[PDB]
Amino acid sequence: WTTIYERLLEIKQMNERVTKEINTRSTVTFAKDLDLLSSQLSEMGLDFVGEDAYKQVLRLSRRLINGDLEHQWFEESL
DNA sequence: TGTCCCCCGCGTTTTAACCGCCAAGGGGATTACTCCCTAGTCTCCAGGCACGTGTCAGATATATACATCCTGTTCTAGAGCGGCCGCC
Repeated sequence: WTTIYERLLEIKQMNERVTKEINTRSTVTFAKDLDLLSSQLSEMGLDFVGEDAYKQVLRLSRRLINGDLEHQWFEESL
């Protein structure tokens, strides 16, 4: 219990910076013109943009417990 | 018959094997829509098969000729023997 608590504290303490970095992810216009940005996780909805990272990773953990996340993709999302 | 070096029986310490357990994700297995070319004819015709035959390379023949193997004679190296020489 305390180990999972410390892991969630490590998630939440940097969450206010990670969410700000993701929400202000300035994509390169030249990479968008040439189709160079990574859209591997954006097709299945694994992107963290436009939402809080902690609630999204709680939902991701719930579905990974449910066994329909194809776990290595969840590793890539993390 | 010998021998010695190559393999076997066993002590010891690593070393990976098998079961215990967990997901994954290509991949075997199944079902269905569709589509080409293979089953089956019609006709024929040009390549394939039966027959006849001039022929051109293989075999028989034999003196000549290879061709290597077996054997006889000689060359040269090695061990044994005897004569000569120096020392006690």
